[PDB]
Amino acid sequence: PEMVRGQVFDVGPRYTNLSYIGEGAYGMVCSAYDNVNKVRVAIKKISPFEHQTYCQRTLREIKILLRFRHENIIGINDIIRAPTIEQMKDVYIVQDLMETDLYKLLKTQHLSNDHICYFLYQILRGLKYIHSANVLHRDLKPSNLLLNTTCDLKICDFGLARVADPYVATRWYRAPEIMLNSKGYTKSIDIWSVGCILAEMLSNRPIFPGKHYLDQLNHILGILGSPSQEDLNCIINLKARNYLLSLPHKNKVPWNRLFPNADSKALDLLDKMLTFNPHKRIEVEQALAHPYLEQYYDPSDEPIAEAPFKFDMELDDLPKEKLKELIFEETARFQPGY
Ligand SMILES: Nc1ncnc2c1ncn2[C@@H]1O[C@H](COP(=O)(O)OP(N)(=O)O)[C@@H](O)[C@H]1O
Ligand SMILES: *[C@@H]1[C@@H](C(=O)OC(C)(C)C)C(=O)CC[C@@]1(Cc1ccccc1)C(=O)OC
Repeated sequence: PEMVRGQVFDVGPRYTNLSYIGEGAYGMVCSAYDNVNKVRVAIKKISPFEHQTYCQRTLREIKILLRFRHENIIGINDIIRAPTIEQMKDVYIVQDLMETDLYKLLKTQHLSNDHICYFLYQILRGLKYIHSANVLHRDLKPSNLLLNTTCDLKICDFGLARVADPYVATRWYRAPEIMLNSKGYTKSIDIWSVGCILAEMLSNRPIFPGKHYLDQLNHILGILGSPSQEDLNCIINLKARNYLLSLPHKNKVPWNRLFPNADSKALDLLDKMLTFNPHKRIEVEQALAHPYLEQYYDPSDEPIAEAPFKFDMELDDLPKEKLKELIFEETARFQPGY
């Protein structure tokens, strides 16, 4: 079997000429050559079966990405694993090869307004499809937005997704109702994340950083100002509402004071995405029709999912052995003789 940095990478003979790209907590990603289709691919080695949480995320990612088909969402081309469940210790997910992600890009590039608009449109175009399938991504952030060699943006990493029904490292893109531990979240939490990403494209700085939720919440309240009673009522948690009502008053910082050189249309849409009240937060289809994106907006070319999930997976209490069986069955379509 082929080897990369002393690690087994058992994807031959179809996939060869592996090159290390990076690694996460329980896997390694390489580029490779598909000798059968004569194309360059990415291959993610996943080894999740010793931890229930990794199995959860692996199953969700596979189930969702296999059911999605959209230009602005990463696809799965192939999945390699052992022919018997007892021998399956790793799963190799073959994907289109991307060149970078928005996180790395913002480390070195100050984007022009035109390119910010281009990226934002592609994010929202993909998000519209995701939400039409009744799915919340729940982990949108620059590092989960990949770009290929022709500058096409694809949303990736659906391991934290859920079907909509009202332990990550980077929490700077999470909506305030999550920090406040509100009862039921909606599609609006993804819109907030997109607002955070837009702000970071305009300045190359996170807009709401912080060491913890309390700190991050203060950053948010310092920019948006103190919420009104109408807004507070959307926080189901009574303790969170009492807390907020006890804080000193904060005035709203005008967006042009923070982003003095940004397109005023971009700031108007930013305002609608980063509203405290999730019920008043702009929706994906409304964001696409905002004047800031009028150069790109084309509903006839912005497709939706054929059949939404509306099928809460309910994996949170399944033992990792049950989850491994589900992952075995879900990957069986890539096995000869299925
Ligand atoms: N389809 C892909 N093409 C090219 N590079 C890819 C890719 N999917 C992931 N990568 C890269 O491989 C590295 C690890 O990816 P990942 O498995 O998702 O780890 P993580 N902790 O970022 O969530 C990242 O640098 C990521 O950009
Ligand atoms: C492409 C994008 C980019 O980094 O592309 C790769 C191939 C990943 C290096 C950007 O950084 C900005 C947008 C992009 C495509 C583009 C070109 C002209 C007009 C609009 C969009 C680019 O090449 O910017 C210079």
